[PDB]
Amino acid sequence: AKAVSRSQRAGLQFPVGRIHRHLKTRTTSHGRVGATAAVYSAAILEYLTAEVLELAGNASKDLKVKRITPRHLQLAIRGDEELDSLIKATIAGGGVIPHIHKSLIGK
Amino acid sequence: VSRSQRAGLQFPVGRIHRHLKTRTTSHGRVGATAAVYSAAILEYLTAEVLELAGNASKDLKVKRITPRHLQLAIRGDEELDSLIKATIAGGGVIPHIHKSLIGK
Amino acid sequence: PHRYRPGTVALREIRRYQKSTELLIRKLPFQRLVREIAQDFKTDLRFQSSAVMALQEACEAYLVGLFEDTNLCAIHAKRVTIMPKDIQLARRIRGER
Amino acid sequence: KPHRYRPGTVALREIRRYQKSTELLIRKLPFQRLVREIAQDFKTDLRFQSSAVMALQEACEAYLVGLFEDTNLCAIHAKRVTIMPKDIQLARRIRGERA
Amino acid sequence: NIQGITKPAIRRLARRGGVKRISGLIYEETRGVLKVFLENVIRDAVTYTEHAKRKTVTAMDVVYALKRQGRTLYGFGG
Amino acid sequence: RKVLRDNIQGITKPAIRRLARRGGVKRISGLIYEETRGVLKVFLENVIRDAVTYTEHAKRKTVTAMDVVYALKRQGRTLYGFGG
Amino acid sequence: RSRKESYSIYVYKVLKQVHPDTGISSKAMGIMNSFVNDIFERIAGEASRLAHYNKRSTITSREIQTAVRLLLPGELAKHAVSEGTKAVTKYTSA
Amino acid sequence: RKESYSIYVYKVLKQVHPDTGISSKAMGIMNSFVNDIFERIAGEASRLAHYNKRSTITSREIQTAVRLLLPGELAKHAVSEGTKAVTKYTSA
DNA sequence: ATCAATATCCACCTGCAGATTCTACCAAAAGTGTATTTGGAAACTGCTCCATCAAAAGGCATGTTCAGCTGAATTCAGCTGAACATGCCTTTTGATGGAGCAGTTTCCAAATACACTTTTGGTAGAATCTGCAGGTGGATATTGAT
DNA sequence: ATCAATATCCACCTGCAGATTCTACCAAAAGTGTATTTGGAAACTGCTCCATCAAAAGGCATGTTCAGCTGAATTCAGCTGAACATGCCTTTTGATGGAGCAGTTTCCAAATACACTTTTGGTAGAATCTGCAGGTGGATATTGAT
Repeated sequence: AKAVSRSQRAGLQFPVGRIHRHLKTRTTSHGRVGATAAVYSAAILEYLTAEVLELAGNASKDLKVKRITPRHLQLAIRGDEELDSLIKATIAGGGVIPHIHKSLIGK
Repeated sequence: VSRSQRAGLQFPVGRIHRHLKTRTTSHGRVGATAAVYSAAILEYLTAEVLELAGNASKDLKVKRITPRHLQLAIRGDEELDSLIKATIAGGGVIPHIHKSLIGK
Repeated sequence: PHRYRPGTVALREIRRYQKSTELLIRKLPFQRLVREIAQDFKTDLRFQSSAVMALQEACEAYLVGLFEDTNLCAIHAKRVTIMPKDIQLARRIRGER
Repeated sequence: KPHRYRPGTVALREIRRYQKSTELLIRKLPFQRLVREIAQDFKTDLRFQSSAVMALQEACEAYLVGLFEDTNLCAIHAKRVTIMPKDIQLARRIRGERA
Repeated sequence: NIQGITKPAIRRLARRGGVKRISGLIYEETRGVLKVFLENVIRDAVTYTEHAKRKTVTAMDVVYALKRQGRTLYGFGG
Repeated sequence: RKVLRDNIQGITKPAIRRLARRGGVKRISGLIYEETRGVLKVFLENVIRDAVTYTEHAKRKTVTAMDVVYALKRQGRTLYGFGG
Repeated sequence: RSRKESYSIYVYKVLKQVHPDTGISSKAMGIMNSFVNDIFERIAGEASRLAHYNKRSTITSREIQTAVRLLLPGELAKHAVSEGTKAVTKYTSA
Repeated sequence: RKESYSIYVYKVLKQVHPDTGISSKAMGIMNSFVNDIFERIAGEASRLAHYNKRSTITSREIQTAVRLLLPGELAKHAVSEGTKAVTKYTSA
């Protein structure tokens, strides 16, 4: 019989197989990893990647450019209440969200 | 003849090794001496806290170390305070009032 | 009759309460609140007595710590009264907001 | 005239200028040299991948900029506009970097 | 229920925290903060309960939830 | 090679101003520049000391960007975009 | 020779999916890789612990699901759970 | 039934302070303490081996993990205790 | 500051009960001894990639001046938040009996790890493609003097 | 007001640094088939959890009175921003040598995996005993006021 990738079998773009392997080389000791744990896991990584790329891409549109740069990722992430909370990492290249307090503004 | 006794420690080298196996990873192998070293360290740090805590109970004139003492020993030591930013339940806080609030 | 100047009994309460270690919220009102809150996530739940006790401990730790930082923001603004704008600032530098 | 911008006007231009850009703000060579002085005083005879020195500058600037925002909130709260070292210490304490 | 957390109690807490004079608006403010705190901790605890198919939130479920919020608590099983 | 000293002054008054500009700071008291340099050295030390500990443990002589990335994660200042 | 695995292929695929016109610079892809590995670790981390607390040698889709409820906030969690349940059921059916 | 470090904590107490006893609430804190540090060390040591593509957690990982976790004087003395316990164990 | 009178606090003893410590045996693990198994040491070696050097040019750091406006004093009164002695309602606490339900079991299917033998999907450089950095120039603001 | 004087735009423009696509082995994902657990699934069994009751004793809520704090206003010394002149030292373009990382092997020391034999650590009663929380009475600290 002919090979069908587990990714395909799951309707996913992310690599179920490679993720299953990465999961085995983690935990615990006599740690078993279920068949579907890899599939469920690929689905969320893929979903989250989609959610971030969607927002970054809109950013680069508002800026009249074709290519997503780290700035764009930073705007997308800081802009979204959900993602800003999930991702309190530091985006290299990011910059900050332009913002100035009122009491500094010229009276 | 137990490994703890062999290594010169009160803490249980054997139970620690079995704890380390069931950590990491899927092909996890655990060296003989890692169990001992780990055990040596939990015992050292335990000795260090209990030392200072005992002091805090002698200076308060009591025989039994309570969580209050553990809190005073820890917060009163620069290194232990740095390493333990847990919450000692029933520990209270170090008494301390800011100058500008004191009544002149 | 005998009156104490404002701030005097206040400082006695600080000294008194920084000395003791009991919980300072009443036990039953607290537990009632915990259960009411937990009811919005799962229904008909039981709690270990020690779990209610962990919450109240974690919780009073938390609030007390935060009052210290709030007080520091207040002193920084040359006041002595803490106001909610001090709690806000404190919670913000902490990244809870 | 000769023309002088009033105090605080060029400052606001620079805030906008820099919040808009994303390039590193510290000069590359002096910084690398600082990273070497510090590692040197920790373990002699050490080398650095170029991207290791870069990772450090990214993180440091990220750090200092983030700190100045907190410092700046302490300043406004004290009803000022100028940041002072007193503010930095308050920001840093509350973050529990010194406690 | 949140109002059952009384002004005097909140005054006591502040006192331990080193506070000498308290504005009248702090009381309402604190309740809201304390409610956000318990909401976040319980939600995690109950998530740990359900996964265990239990109907009882244990002290370990709470310790675990707390450890996740980086508010580690010593004295209840870890 | 050549002795390295006083490199903290390599972080000029002008660079610190730019950083405070991105921080949205409008006026800067004169005492900030020296305060800042000191904060930065405490930060840089702690991170470099950890990176180097990962370097020595791997018996390498080269601090890798991976070492710095791990060192930063230890301290809760995760960096994206150097992880190789 | 010697080769590092990446996620760039799959990030690039998902990209075409959402914004078919848009491209991603190299540095930006490097961040997305850090982003994916990061999350993957947090999930596996949490799922590992969950299994430990329940005396369970194995990690199943049910762990991963709880791991995701604990890590993702609000609306992100709800959508992620659907997407993963969906993929899992469609994987067992297929 | 639950393993505890209660026994071994009490033993250590009598060595440093044979006069003092320990209340149970406080003994529960020492437990939390030992578990926490154990988890922190163990976690760091695996990560270490993992970064360096290894499978076995040797005392070399535990020692480095300690350098990374403990603040300084605490790290010296702990390393001392460590290398002390490990040599004496391999002599006997 | 002494001269008052409240009221707080601090030491020194005091007596039981609620916890602590000390005592009594049954298993789940810790300690052996044997037989593989395996990983990560040691040893060459190919070959990125890091330290160093040179050199020229211009982007920036530095130092000065000069004065605008900000921070830090100082004074004021309105009014908020402390103290308090009053009044009662809700928390505490302590058995009590009933029961939900965590936590042990003792099984068999479902699910999972192995262990081989094809069979692709990905990766590392090649080969092509092109967004956009960084340069210009006048609309269009934005500021600040009069 | 309304002009200067500069700063900020926003567009159009082009070759190249940096993407997107083009090929070529290799590690690894996928197909089997067989060996082994797992974590479920009923069935109970104690054990803590909720729900009563039913009081006294706090501890909270309430209304007064006013001290004293915060905030508003006013003033001014001088700190810090802006601009300008100056010229250093960072940046950027190459090359070179060689340190040292990383890819291969070959393989003893060290680790696992049994399979038993002993030992300890966890329970659950037994046996003290620490200190809580309660007296007295003796200075202390606080606040009104010759």
